[PDB]
Amino acid sequence: SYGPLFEALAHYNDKLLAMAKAQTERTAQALLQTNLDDLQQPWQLIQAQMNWWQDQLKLMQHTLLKSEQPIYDYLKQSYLLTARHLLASVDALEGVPQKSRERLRFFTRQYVNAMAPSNFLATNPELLKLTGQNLVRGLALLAEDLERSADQLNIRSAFELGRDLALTPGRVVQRTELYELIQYSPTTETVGKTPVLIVPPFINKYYIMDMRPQNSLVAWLVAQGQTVFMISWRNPGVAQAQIDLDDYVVDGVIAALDGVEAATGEREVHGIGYCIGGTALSLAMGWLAARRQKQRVRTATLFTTLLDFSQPGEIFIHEPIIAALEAQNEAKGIMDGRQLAVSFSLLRESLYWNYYIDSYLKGQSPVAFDLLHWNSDSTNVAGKTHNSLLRRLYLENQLVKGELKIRNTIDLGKVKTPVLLVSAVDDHIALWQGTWQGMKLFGGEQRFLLAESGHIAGIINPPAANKYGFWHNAESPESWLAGATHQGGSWWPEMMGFIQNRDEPVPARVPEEGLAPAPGHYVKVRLNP
Amino acid sequence: YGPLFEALAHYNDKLLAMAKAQTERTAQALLQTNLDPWQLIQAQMNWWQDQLKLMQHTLLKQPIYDYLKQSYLLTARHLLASVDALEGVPQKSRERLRFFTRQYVNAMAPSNFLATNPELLKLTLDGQNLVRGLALLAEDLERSADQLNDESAFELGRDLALTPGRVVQRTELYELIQYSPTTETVGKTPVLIVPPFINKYYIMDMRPQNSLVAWLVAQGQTVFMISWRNPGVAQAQIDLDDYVVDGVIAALDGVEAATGEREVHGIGYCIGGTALSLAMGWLAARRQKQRVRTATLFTTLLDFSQPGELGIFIHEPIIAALEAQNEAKGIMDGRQLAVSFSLLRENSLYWNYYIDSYLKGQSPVAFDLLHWNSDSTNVAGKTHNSLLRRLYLENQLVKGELKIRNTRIDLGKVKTPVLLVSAVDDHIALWQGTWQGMKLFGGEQRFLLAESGHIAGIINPPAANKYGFWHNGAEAESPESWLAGATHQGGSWWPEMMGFIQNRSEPVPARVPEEGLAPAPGHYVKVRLNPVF
Amino acid sequence: SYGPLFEALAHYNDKLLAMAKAQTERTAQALLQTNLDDSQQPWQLIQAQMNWWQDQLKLMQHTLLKSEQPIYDYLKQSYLLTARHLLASVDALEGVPQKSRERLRFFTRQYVNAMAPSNFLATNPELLKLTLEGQNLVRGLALLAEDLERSADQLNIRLAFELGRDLALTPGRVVQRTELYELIQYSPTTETVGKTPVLIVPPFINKYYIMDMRPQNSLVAWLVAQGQTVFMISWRNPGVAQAQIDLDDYVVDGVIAALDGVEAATGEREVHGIGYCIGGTALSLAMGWLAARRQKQRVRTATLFTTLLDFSQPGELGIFIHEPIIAALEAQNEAKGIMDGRQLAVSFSLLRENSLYWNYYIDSYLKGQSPVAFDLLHWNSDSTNVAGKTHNSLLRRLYLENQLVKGELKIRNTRIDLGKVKTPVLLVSAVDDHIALWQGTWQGMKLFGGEQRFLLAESGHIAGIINPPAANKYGFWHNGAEAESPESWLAGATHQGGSWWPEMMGFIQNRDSEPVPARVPEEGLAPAPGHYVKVRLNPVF
Repeated sequence: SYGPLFEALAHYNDKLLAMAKAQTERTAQALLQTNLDDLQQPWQLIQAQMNWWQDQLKLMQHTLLKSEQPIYDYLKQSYLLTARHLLASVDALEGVPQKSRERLRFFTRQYVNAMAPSNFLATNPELLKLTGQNLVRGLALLAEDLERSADQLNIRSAFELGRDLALTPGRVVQRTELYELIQYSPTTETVGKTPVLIVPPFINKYYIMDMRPQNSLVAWLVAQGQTVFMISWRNPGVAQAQIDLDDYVVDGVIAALDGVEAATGEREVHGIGYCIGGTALSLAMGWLAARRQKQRVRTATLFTTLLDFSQPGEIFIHEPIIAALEAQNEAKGIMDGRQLAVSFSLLRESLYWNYYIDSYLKGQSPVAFDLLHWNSDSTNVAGKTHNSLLRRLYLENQLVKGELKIRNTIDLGKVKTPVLLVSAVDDHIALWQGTWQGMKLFGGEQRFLLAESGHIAGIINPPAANKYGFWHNAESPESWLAGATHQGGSWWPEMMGFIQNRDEPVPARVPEEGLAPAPGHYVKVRLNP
Repeated sequence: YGPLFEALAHYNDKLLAMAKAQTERTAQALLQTNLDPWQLIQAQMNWWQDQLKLMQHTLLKQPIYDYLKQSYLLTARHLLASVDALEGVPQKSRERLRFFTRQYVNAMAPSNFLATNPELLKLTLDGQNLVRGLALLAEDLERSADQLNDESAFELGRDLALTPGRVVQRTELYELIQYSPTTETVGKTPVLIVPPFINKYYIMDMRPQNSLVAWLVAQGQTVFMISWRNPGVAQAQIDLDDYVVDGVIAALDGVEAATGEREVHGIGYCIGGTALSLAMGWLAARRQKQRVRTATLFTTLLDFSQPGELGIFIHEPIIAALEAQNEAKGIMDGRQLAVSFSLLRENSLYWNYYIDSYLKGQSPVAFDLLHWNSDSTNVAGKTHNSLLRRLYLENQLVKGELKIRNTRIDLGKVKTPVLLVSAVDDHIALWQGTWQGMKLFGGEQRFLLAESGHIAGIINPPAANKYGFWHNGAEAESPESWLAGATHQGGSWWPEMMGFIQNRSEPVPARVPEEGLAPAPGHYVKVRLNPVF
Repeated sequence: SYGPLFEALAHYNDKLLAMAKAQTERTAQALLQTNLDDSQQPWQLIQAQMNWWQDQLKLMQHTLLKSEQPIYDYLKQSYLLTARHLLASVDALEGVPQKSRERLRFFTRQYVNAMAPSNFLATNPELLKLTLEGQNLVRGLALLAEDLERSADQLNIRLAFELGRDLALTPGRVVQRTELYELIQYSPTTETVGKTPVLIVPPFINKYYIMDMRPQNSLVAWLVAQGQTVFMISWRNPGVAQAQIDLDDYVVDGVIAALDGVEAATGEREVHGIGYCIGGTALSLAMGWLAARRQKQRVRTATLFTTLLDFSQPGELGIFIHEPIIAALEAQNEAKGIMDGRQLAVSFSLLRENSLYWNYYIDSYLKGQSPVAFDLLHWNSDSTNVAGKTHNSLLRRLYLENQLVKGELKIRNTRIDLGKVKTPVLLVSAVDDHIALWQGTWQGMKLFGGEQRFLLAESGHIAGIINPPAANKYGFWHNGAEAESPESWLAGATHQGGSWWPEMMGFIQNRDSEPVPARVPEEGLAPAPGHYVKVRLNPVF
């Protein structure tokens, strides 16, 4: 039962040899084009790791076929394979500079710690067993030691935004206390009449959707003839400690819609939201509909959006813990992203295979390095916003019970905006079943899509990659999946088609000079300078 | 499971106890001072324990991939922890660790040696084609060693083989080393050590704590050591007969010239014991007065009925091809022999001679043993052919057909008391075979079985208190019958050997060696096949 | 005491008169070959120079027998001879196209500067004054070098032979290209060739085509015609990227890699080695390196032309061998990265034959050849860079410290002892050599532990080596016996006229191997001359 594994390794091994052959002719051809007045990872290092995989798999199959001393001998041979990997890895780094060598050790140490379940509190074994008021004190002691472990790693240099990441050309056309509104310059002669507005999450930074040109959702939307706007949430400081979740809905999202009208003259836009930005977009649509204002969101697309919190995945929802954090939130003013970083890990997809090995085989700068930089670029959370999200949504679940009020005002059944929900099969933060149960909350047209990966990989899958797939098409979440068909490739054309199917193109809108260039000033603020 | 975790806890607590003591050592240093990488071992211990826990967890419980993924993470954690432990380590020591680790890894690969190569077994499982398949395997194994072929080596006289002595005689085949005494009085009968000429002798003189030569000197015995020449093309016509007569007998005359004693105590190792046995048979067959009072033979093969894993080579087409190559090339290259078989195959090298050496505050003994094993020596062409055909193939010594310079050899004429010391886990000379050959002698016979492999069981100094041995004074019909009737005794067998020599006269004042020709280690031993600067 | 001078002049004058008759008939036949519908410099120009020589010698002899006013009169009459020479030279170029006028004016100016001792640092009198008694010398050397470089620079900016067409045109293929060299394998001209191929290791100070100039004096073409598979290493002209290359890399990554490349092309692990000025030194270090590591012998025979292994007498280069100069030079090489060949051009001249004008311009012209001196002058001015770390090693480890004789030299942590080399060597040196004094080369011959042969050519650094048998121009001294001193060897040696190339070929052939069918080189990577050699420091379009 190892055939597919040996085949998958042989496929990767053959692709690495082809890349080595390409490097061999490239360096040989380089000898011809030398002037005597001037002057990526080694494929040998990747080969060293591939050799470890196949030899360990061969050793395991060998020991199982042979079936106190048998356990030890396999352990000894496995240790020998570990030694061969270490020696080959060190020797492969002969010509690599020490600076690049230090960078390699950094990302590996970062990745190893991220994959360790004990190093994150939500998946730490001791507190899982605990599942009274004493636990809260123990939990704080665990966090301080876990925070120190991450801090000591950080204390003992990476990608710069605007140059290596988040480099899609655009302009900051509006800046408020809560956000910078980025309008992206077009790459087509004509674009659609209705512009697009993206509401990213305020849990981490927005550039997960604008990483590199090949996998930039924004750049892909621009190439499809669409005026793209992006909300860039502010990294909350002590001054924004008293801001509440409602303010993000009204003073953040609604104000951005008026800003889009001021920049384009359009009172209706196409909405796109992520995990909690989509939730804010959902609350904004219900707020606009409940007050019988003319509809301003033509379509709504929600990526991994939780509206029903009945299935919270991976534990803090118990009332005593929520109160203790709310008090701490008042004391500190904000929920520290460095403190929040040790609670759980947003990145748990195949990261090594599809975003380190495969991206390297495609001649790309390793995408997994970009994801680890993003994951460790944590952002604060407003104290009052954090409490509101904890009590009224995760704990009390006011939106499902119809008790949720936004500035003394929510029934999603009044929303007649067509929605498209995109969830992930391997999602650990937002269980897709919950998104399916939450899909029924809307009163208009509803469509659902399930990506064939985890929280991030299934969403950031550009068509060119053709790496994954998705299921398309009920009484239960399970009933939809059984009747759904698998479709390979990316689902981005399906979302783009959904927007275009409802409906004249306009000349490409060149954004005004605005206040600042594309990346802005809000996103560059780091917690660890 | 249980026993493995218990052994792991033993090493973890011993490392933690030794690490805590080192912490106290530096703390006390702060008080007692005038103006004028244990973490690396812990990194490896964590890998063993973490991989064992995962292995036990998965076995009790796509599933295959998860174990591979989790196993790969442990490898990555091991690399990071190992490299970080080597931050302050000097570059010289770091290179030494990289060098010896690569040696240990390649040595533990069964495919990397012809004698234990499965591919060669497949061919053995063919006629003239067998030679060609063997030649392609041999050239491939030989090529790999060159890529390995680096000044991480120990210099003789400085780190190893530093027992004080003098070279009192130099001939074409050997330098005779006489060691200076460390006692006021010594025994009347001197000691002569005949090491193997397959590898170098300093396995018996490594470091003062485990130096057999140094221990013999401290017991009040004048010790002589034959230092064989690393044979060149000029010595192509040297035969096994020459090693017996011009090597061992000539050394006996050299002992007489240096001490005035016509009888010495003989000690032989892997093939020196065979040469010492043939020398005693030669002197007895020609009715010369006995010149060897006692004989001690370590892992000595006189009956080649059980050749171990070397028996794969014992086939007429293979031997004939080697006889042609040895005659044409002149010598059997030690560089070719280094990939053929490994004299050093202890089942506990990593644990008992690397890990334990760190816990005993010693420089890792495994590094010294690997340096010795890779210090290959050539073999004379005609000598190799004689050893291949007349001993391994034809087995002339058992059948009485062996002739040493036109002198038929019968060991039954030897009336010298012999003591054979073998190793239970030996891969070169199976002890059963050594026991079968012990019956060939006509005088007093004693047998001892060491509780380890070819090297570890022999080089076990009393101070270590590491292993044990089996002794049985009565005679037995079979090796299995002897072991069943033998009694086990812990510790080293070296004190028992000294009693065998000593029980057989008032001691005389310590013999001071003459100034001689050269210092203690000599120059013959330093000749390497792959020179080092 | 002018008999020999007038005899040589009468001989040259009569040969020129005969060639003038040939040119007169040459143009007459051309008139016959006219189609109605549609080089060699004029003999009058050579006659103009010959007239100056004979008249100046006659005037000098006349004034010396007659021996203020006497000094001035000879000066005045000599000036008249100069004016008559100038008028005759210009008039001889009457119909000559402007291009040939430019080519002749260029090489003459090149020749004039080459013969001026002041124009070279090694033979400069002013720089010598500083040598006879620190930083004063360092700066003094820098101002002279910069000034000589400035003078050459203004000359260059105002500005012939294309490689593969006029020079280095022996057919072959580039079978391997690495960072340091292109391996040229030459296509055969014989039915059968020897089993053991030949590998030539040229110096990396200048370019290799001194050994492959024109078919008449091409050593490579002659070796090919004698039934030998010939390989040639073509060193890369070192750039800024190769600043960290050391002498060890040329020895190991250059020569040893070439041996593996020759084996890859032919399947032969043993070749005949041939080395020149510093390639022979690199070839010597390669044999010592292989023997010190007890690798199977890969060089069957070794022939070394003007090779320095003992640097006790560096000749006229000894003026530079001083710690303050070497320390200052090591700083420049580390900072600049490389030793600029244009700077090296003003330091010393590899081409300093006394009889260059007579034997390679006048005599070569009378043989109906394009003047060989023009080809030699293009070669000498085709300077190449030197790697910074490589130059430092050559200055300190070889010229200054002399580590190879003292046994202290290490090549990649490998001590080198040439006594371990058992390869039969043949050293060929030049009696008039100014770069590698033959005495020094003889002292270095004793370093080898195998068979040794020595040959002394009857000319300078270049003329004595590039002497093809067809020319029959010079001679050489041979002595089979071993001698205690260079003078003892020379006293016991026998002189033989002609070229020494057959002796080396006999030396190579006697040590052997039934001949094999001629090895046709694979299509390879590039045509014969390669791309590395065409790289010039002063580019030409």
